[PDB]
Amino acid sequence: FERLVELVTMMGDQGELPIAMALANVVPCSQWDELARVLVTLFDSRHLLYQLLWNMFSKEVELADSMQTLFRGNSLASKIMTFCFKVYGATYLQKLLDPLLRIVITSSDWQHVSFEVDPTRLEPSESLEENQRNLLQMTEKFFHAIISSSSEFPPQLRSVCHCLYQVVSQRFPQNSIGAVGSAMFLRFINPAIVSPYEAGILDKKPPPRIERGLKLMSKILQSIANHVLFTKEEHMRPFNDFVKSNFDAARRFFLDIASDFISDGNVLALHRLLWNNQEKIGQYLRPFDKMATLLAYLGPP
Amino acid sequence: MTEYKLVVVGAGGVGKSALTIQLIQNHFVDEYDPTIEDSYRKQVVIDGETCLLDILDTAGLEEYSAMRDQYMRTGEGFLCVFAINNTKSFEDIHHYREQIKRVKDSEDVPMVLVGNKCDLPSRTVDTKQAQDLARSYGIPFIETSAKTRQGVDDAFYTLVREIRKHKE
Amino acid sequence: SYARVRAVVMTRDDSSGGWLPLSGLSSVTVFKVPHQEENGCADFFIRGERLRDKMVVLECMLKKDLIYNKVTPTFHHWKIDDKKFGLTFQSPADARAFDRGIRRAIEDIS
Ligand SMILES: Nc1nc2c(ncn2[C@@H]2O[C@H](COP(=O)(O)OP(=O)(O)NP(=O)(O)O)[C@@H](O)[C@H]2O)c(=O)[nH]1
Ligand SMILES: [Mg+2]
Ligand SMILES: [Zn+2]
Repeated sequence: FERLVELVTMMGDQGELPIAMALANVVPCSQWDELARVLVTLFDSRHLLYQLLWNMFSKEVELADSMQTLFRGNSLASKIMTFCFKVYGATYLQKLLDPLLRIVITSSDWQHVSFEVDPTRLEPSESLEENQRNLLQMTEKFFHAIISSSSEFPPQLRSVCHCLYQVVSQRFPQNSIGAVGSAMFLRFINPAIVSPYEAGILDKKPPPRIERGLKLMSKILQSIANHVLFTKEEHMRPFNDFVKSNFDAARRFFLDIASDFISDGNVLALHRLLWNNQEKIGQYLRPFDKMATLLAYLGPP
Repeated sequence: MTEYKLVVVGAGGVGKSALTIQLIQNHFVDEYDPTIEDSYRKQVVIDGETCLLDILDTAGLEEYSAMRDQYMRTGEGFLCVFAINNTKSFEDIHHYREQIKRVKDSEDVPMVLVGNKCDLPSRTVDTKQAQDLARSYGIPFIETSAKTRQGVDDAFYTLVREIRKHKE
Repeated sequence: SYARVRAVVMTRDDSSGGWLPLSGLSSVTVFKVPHQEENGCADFFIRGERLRDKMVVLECMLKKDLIYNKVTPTFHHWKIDDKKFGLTFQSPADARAFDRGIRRAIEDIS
């Protein structure tokens, strides 16, 4: 059939992916959310995902100025990574955080469990000291549960982190594992922790006292993953001792993840992405005639 | 002292935290540490009134967009920040505006358009573009550079003034 | 570095049975690379590059739970994950100076 149009997976000699990379710099930024979905879905459907991740992650690490800026923005390469975490690890993240969130909402949120640790916002009836005790108690069991999920990590996600670990290592050999665990917590775990209902983990939004706690806990969990201390908010420094003692426990989990099975796409009319950007994929530079002849037959809807 | 709840929104990497830190701590943060949600407080005198500035530093990462409903619901004025070297962030302000109006259920919500990183030689959004967009919104426009601390106070001192006019 | 000896690196072929050189004598070291600040937490490694061609034939990451089997003088081996690695030394004094660096590198892991 016309399925040769889906042969965007063509790989050039001594390199790879000419059509996708050209389409990467041409497609407008507003569609990069949709673009990261169509490439991952197609390539994984043809058992070529690793070559897709190898090309996109390489372009991001060659273009970055410092290692501290890698995959911390909303670039196309960063959206492709977040989409892979979402589609291969949502089941993993759901069943890992659901029992913990059910323990905080039900059986904990009654005796005025409060995680308010900003003294400027502390209610007079509450105590800062016991509130800090609740934040670390909740943060510890959440952190321990993530480090202890090494065996239950999906293999597809384990390959994405290994690919990300190898791509960064070819320009930042020292502590290249840091960018893996940082982006993993920043763009996959913590967004679901802050907004469990929006992530589909919970049925309804947690009570307000718990939403404030999950927000502060994700800030503590992000500092642990970043291997950095709190230095901006003064009311977060009391947690630096807890954060510093959990630095290397996160790396052992990250090193485990970065070392060492889906359906097809649904009714993907890829022409729309292909034809509504058909002017400047040819200017940008050989094979465009082969697809230009393809859609000379197949008319754009 | 009357409290003014300021909220800083904008795309990721435009300088929301470097502008906020230059206001609070008066030093330029050279690192790139993406924020989930930060909070600060500062006492200042504007037009002769001593007041407290409650400041929220929000997340520019679109993964944390589910939090926007809460701080748009509690904030009084919003500092709309875009980098003058990123067209995408310049157009991203529209989607922050429309959600603020939708949550406030009002078309007159006090806010200020801020074009950060003016110290850079490679401008992508020139002054006339942002000035025309600001007139379209009906809000002021301030050019800032959190590196050299240009217009940092002016940007925050303009937003409260918009809040004052809205309260009268 | 915590140690720097000249020894040949051995691997264990389960079919072959026993340890064989992994083939060239190499210079083997144990060292730390710090997380962030130099005088702070770090990762510890064993690295051996052949003098034949200055290229790595073994790189291992040390653990707190690492088992270091000192079977004979001038022969030690260990197990990391699925593979088994070991070295034979040119002198027992070299086998001791290298064992001193592995013992102290584990004590600093934290
Ligand atoms: N040259 C220059 N760099 C700036 C300026 N403002 C911010 N930056 C740089 O922009 C990067 C990100 O700044 P940051 O304040 O973290 O941005 P953000 O808007 O908070 N991002 P996020 O939404 O994720 O929190 C850092 O490298 C910082 O040094 C500026 O005025 N000039
Ligand atoms: Mg920030
Ligand atoms: Zn460390």
